Amino acid sequence: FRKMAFPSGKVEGCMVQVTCGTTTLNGLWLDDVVYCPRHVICTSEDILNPNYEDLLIRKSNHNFLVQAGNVQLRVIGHSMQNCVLKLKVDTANPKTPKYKFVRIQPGQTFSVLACYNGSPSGVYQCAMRPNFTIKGSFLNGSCGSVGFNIDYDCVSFCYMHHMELPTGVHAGTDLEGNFYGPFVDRQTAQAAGTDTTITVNVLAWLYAAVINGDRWFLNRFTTTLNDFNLVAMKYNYEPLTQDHVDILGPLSAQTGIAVLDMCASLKELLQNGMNGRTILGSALLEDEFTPFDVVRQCS
Amino acid sequence: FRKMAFPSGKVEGCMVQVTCGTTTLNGLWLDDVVYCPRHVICTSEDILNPNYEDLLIRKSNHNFLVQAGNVQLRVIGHSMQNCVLKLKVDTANPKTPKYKFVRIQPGQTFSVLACYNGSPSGVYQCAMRPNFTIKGSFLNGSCGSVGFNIDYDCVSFCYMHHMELPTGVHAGTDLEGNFYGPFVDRQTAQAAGTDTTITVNVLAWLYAAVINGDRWFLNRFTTTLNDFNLVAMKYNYEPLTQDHVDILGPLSAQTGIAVLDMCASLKELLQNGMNGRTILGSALLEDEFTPFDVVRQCS
Ligand SMILES: COc1cccc2[nH]c(C(=O)N[C@@H](CC(C)C)C(=O)N[C@@H](C[C@@H]3CCNC3=O)C(=O)COP(=O)(O)O)cc12
Ligand SMILES: COc1cccc2[nH]c(C(=O)N[C@@H](CC(C)C)C(=O)N[C@@H](C[C@@H]3CCNC3=O)C(=O)COP(=O)(O)O)cc12
Repeated sequence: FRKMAFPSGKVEGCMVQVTCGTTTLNGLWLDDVVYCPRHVICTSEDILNPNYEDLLIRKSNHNFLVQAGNVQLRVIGHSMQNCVLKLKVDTANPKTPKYKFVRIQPGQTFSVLACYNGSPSGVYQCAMRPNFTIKGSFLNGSCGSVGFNIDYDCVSFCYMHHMELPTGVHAGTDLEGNFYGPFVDRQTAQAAGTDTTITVNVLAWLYAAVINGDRWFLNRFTTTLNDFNLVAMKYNYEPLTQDHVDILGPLSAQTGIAVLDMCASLKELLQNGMNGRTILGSALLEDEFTPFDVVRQCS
Repeated sequence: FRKMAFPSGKVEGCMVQVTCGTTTLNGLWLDDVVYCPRHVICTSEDILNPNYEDLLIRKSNHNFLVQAGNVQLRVIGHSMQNCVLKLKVDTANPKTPKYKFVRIQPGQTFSVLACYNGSPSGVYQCAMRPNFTIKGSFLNGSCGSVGFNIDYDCVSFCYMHHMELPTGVHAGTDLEGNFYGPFVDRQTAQAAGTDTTITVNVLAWLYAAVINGDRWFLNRFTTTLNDFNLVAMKYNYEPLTQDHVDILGPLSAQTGIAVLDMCASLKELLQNGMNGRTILGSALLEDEFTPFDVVRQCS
């Protein structure tokens, strides 16, 4: 049981390279539109406090150079939706999969296709933390890389990458240009709210540990939902809802461990620690696996 | 720092399914040849102790159903190479990338595209252990899934999946059909050799830490290679090779820390312990990042 990303071929066929002036980043080419972060129009001066509608009315179609591999697409239009620039081109991408723009909830996961200069570099799995950051791996030139899920040949795009906080975590927008969290596309050191642990995902990952024949953390005891949430909130874990309990049903049915039983296990793990032992190789409680993540891998 | 797979699109376009009787597994379609595990020709009463040579003589080209999606590709030739079947087909795969077949060393990492009935399911990075096993995530129907590295648009295929040992780790061959490690393609419980820690990768991980300003573990001593290797084996660490010293070159030059000085630093860490202090946020030493992996995620 490992962190597993969706195959990235369908998104790879859409990554292009967008240049305005002296700056370059990645864009997403679907049908005849290219989507990219709008601060690609900005200069070193502008970046500190950009008045984007002002900067954009002064740009022309010919100020944008879009490259798909070695061929250049001609831009025939440009508009701005929140933080994303939409560049119309005179060519439809034949590799455009069935797709949808969606806004992810905190706790949900997606695959990130890291790109540099319109070339895909790597793929890995991330979760939207409760404080609307993600713990990614991105360098200079990765802006415009997207996050996505795949559901029966439909690619749901949910993330476009914009910045790296001083603490080394990452921030970005949905494909409608709206940031996840309180961040802004201006060149400033920004801080996020206090992060908390995704409780439903820790539980799913304990269930995963048992599906793979590991059980040392189990115990005989049980807890009520409310009493687990009291201890949980004490340790900066998100609350567990009855919806979460329902979602975990399959995992409980498969292993024969009721949810509130597994909660009693996690409570004791929080109150006492791991005592040097490890779960699925990890020395810390993992919270970047959704219950759907677990079932899809184990079956 | 994240475990990061290569983008999987060039390999996705090469995945097909190969059916003999009622057993279906995955195959790899490059130019006009399909590669797959030979035990696809086995019946459930044959897998215990197959006579592959005798089994193959009774097979004809029309006993083999090769499908890209639900589209059939006609088999026009067949032959066996160690444990892989090679099926010549009547169509050259137009999505064939520039490619190589290569045999990796323990410690090297690679990306696995987990496939079922010729359809990609997921992608993740594995390291080849010193006992020639990989810590995979595979279900029934996964045999013939391949592992690969991509360097400058050329795909180097290094693994084809065959087996899950009773301990839950996995085993397979290179693309010429030679098993990694002492295993055989028969339906029997086989045991891996005792595993050890991949020393070259731990050192890579120490260089990563230094690059990020975490360097308390650096010391004023050096060692000879042989002296380090003798000590390393007493701690269940792999001995260093001359090639290992060579692939630490870039990290050594970038940090100004000589390889044998970093060995002396690691050697003190083995004799004395971490004393509660951490490295890159952790109390255990990571051994599944290669020196190329570190260079990739730092630059
Ligand atoms: C003084 O201000 C600061 C103080 C302290 C911390 C700070 N952090 C940022 C920031 O992150 N700024 C965004 C651009 C703003 C305008 C939204 C950025 O730099 N994004 C990168 C991806 C980043 C690059 C490194 N790792 C990534 O993930 C692009 O890809 C585009 O820029 P490039 O063309 O590649 O250089 C500003 C800042
Ligand atoms: C009774 O003997 C045993 C005792 C104890 C442990 C044992 N383990 C194996 C084994 O692994 N046997 C190979 C068959 C070959 C080696 C002849 C196999 O089962 N390979 C799977 C991949 C596996 C499936 C689950 N997770 C994977 O990685 C395929 O994909 C092909 O088989 P399928 O037709 O797809 O089911 C036999 C065995």
